[PDB]
Order: sequence, then C-alpha cells, then structure tokens
Amino acid sequence: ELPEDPKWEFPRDKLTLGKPLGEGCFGQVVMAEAVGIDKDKPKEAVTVAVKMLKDDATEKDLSDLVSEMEMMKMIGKHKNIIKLLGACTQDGPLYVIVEYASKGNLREYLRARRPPGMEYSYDINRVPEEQMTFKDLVSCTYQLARGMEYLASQKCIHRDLAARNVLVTENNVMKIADFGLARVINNIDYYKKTTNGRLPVKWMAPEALFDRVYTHQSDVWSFGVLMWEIFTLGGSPYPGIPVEELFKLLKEGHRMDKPANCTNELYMMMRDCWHAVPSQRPTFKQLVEDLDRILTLT
Ligand SMILES: */C=C\C(=O)N1CC[C@H](n2nc(C#Cc3cc(OC)cc(OC)c3)c3c(N)ncnc32)C1
Repeated sequence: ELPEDPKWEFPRDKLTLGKPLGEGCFGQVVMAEAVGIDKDKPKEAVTVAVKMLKDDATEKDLSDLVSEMEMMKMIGKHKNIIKLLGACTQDGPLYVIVEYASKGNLREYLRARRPPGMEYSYDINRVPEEQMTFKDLVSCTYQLARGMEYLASQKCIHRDLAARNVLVTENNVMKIADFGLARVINNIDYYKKTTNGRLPVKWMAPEALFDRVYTHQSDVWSFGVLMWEIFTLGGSPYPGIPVEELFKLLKEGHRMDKPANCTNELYMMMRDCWHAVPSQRPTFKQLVEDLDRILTLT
C-alpha cells in the first residue's frame, strides 16, 4: 500500500506506453507519451520514459522502485540530474515517469562515437555519429562533477556512479541517474556492519570494499573511474583484469594507466580521485572548480 502523493500523481488514462528501451542499466523502462505532463505546454503529448516492474519482479524490486522514486523527490531539481515528471501509484501498476533521454546512456553514447575499426564502434540508425572532441569530453566531465556536487550537497551518496548509469539528452546534456543504491547520509560515514555486496566492484573505493563504509569521498573515487570511462570513449575499467583479482590488486596499490585521449592534468585529477585515503581525494566542489578552469581554457 502506497499513500497518495497528489502533487506527483499522474492520471493513467493520459499515459500511453510504447517501445521498450532496455532492462540492463535502469530496470524495465519503456518509451511513453504523457498528455499534459509538461505544465508549460498543458495540451501537448510529451515523450517520456516509464519505469515499472517486470512480471518476474521480487519484493526487493518493488521496495527498490518506491525508494528510488522517493530519493528523486528528496534530491530535487538540477540540470545534471534526471528529472522525475510524475508517478502512477494508485489503482494499477506502479509507474514512475522520468524525462526521456534520446541519446541513451553515456557508455553507449561514447562507444557509438568511437572511430570505425575500434571495438564496440557502431553507426546508430546505420548512419555515422559525429566524433567526440576533447572539449566535448571535458564538458561531459564538468557536467557530471556539477551533478555530483549538487547530489553531495543534498547529503546523498550515489554508490553506483558509472557511465552506464548516466543518461544523455537530445541536447547532449549529462543526467546522473539510477538511484537504486543511493542513500541520504548525515555527516558521518555510512556504515551497516551487515554486508549485502550489491556494489559494482570495479567502481568501488577501497574503504567501501574493505571497511564497509561509504562517504561522499567514496563517490569521488567512482567519479575518477567514470572519468577514465569518458576519456576511453566508453572503455571497460581495469581492462583484462577479472573482478576477482581486483581485491588483491587494490591492496597492492594498483591503479589504471592514463587514457591516450587524456592530458597529464586530467590524468592527475583521476589519480587524485584514487587516493587510498578518502580525505586526501578532492571534493566535488574542488573538481568542479578545476574542471571549470580547464574547460574555459580549451
Ligand atoms: C544498459 C542500457 C539500458 O538498459 N538503457 C540505456 C537507455 C535506456 N533508458 N533508461 C532510461 C531510464 C531511466 C530511469 C528511470 C527511473 O525511474 C524511477 C529512475 C532513473 O534514475 C533515477 C532512471 C531512459 C530514459 N529515461 N530515457 C531514454 N532511455 C532510457 C535503458
């Protein structure tokens, strides 16, 4: 039983579901048309995305979808956070309606803009995409730092920051998404003492892996990995290294090598994000400032 939230509730008869968008990165999401959901244009039918439960959904899936919806209300509005548009919570299946990002997730967006002959390169709609420039990659990074700076200031830890969980709109705006694992924290480290092990290992800070704690500085570690993904145009981190072996390698101080499309400056930013001591990593505020400088110079 979900209590009504009138300000977010959207009528079912004004929503028309369409093609599936994929199930691998954000659960079951479908393209849809929502009549009058944009109150600036109240007559118009807007293309939206709708998250819903699969027929094989578990109790945890249901609880996770509700919690995700509530987190989106909590965090509030920002240019680089995927926007909640409404929900159908009464008298039928739970639908959460979010803004449509026509260019997919960041990993697919970057891989589609790789040069031909490179692994994972493909032409969307059998038509070649425009190449990424250096400026575009820095801009991408800047936007995501801004989004995470906002998220952290709302006292939220994401815990699953990765290119697969970033959405890209028609106007190439980066939107942080997938709040399945996100939590509101206080001022002290998030600690459970009970380990569920649902965090993607290759993006996790050592203190998350080993000490079972999470802070904003843990998200900074992940942001470093995201940076590496961006500058490798959607590369898979720790190339050729099994997830299983990374526990040992992190204890021995292993770090990824510099991407070729990366400047020495930006690689040092990555490496700073991967300081073993969390308090020695930059804050999102510092990352934004540094990236602002780099961007306005390029
Ligand atoms: C692994 C690739 C994959 O499955 N997809 C890539 C692009 C497809 N896609 N997913 C979304 C979304 C979403 C969403 C829904 C939420 O409901 C509570 C919450 C979110 O984060 C807080 C994100 C998507 C959108 N929105 N537009 C276009 N394609 C989309 C799936």
